[PDB]
Amino acid sequence: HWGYGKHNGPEHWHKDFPIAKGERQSPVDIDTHTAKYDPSLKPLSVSYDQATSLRILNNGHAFNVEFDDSQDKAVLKGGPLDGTYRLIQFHFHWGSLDGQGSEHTVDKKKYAAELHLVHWNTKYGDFGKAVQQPDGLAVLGIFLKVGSAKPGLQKVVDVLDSIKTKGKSADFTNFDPRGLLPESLDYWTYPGSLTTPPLLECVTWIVLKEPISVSSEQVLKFRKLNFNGEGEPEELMVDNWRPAQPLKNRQIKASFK
Ligand SMILES: CCCCCCc1ccc(S(N)(=O)=O)cc1
Ligand code: NA
Ligand code: NA
Ligand SMILES: [Zn+2]
Repeated sequence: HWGYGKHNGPEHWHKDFPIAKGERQSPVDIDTHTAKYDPSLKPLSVSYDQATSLRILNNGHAFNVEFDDSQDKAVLKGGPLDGTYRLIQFHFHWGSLDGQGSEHTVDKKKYAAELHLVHWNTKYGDFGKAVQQPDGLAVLGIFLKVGSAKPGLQKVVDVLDSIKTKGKSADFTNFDPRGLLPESLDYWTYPGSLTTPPLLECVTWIVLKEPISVSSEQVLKFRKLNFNGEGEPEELMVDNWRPAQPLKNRQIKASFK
């Protein structure tokens, strides 16, 4: 099956997922000079006060922090979006070294990691129906740079020892995702896709301009996770990012002047 190694990584995905060569694939390089400020874009409305985290799972590709998406608790609205998108999970992509790891790039700059908060459009009723639509998902992307520690990330870091290998999960209740945001909600937006198989073209991407800082020790602990299952040869979970894809017939819009 698919992965991020030389024999199953991004250059191979198109064989089982031909949409990998589609017209609105993600991630992309954000050329800051040619992104055009759109004064009609609204401020992002991030309403996470009632978020109910449930569990953290090593899925063999990253770790997902999962939320209760049965009801309208944590939602994303505004910005480029029409209607209401419910938070279902977040996860990260990161590198083996601080100089790589993000999926989106900014003027070709790679960040050490990238956080994806995944939301589905409530008009479609369930996540599974949302991923059959071109406006089914909204992913809020946040870059991570290495510097000072992010206090709101430490609870995530300190559970990773308990989900080292593929298929392991742990309770992860009462986690507040507001602690992962930067100060500013200024963003770029464009239409794209999931960045892993099945690579479905359902995503309104909202990528925040301002990175969050995390410490070297925090990202080092991400890199101690394993892609493999328990009892299998150890393969460190690093470099679980897809490179930038062709922009094709798309424009990236900026929320800020
Ligand atoms: C038919 C089931 C599809 C599950 C898709 C799960 C998924 C969610 C978000 C992302 S990402 N990295 O674009 O945020 C990738 C994959
Ligand atoms: Na442009
Ligand atoms: Na419920
Ligand atoms: Zn992702």
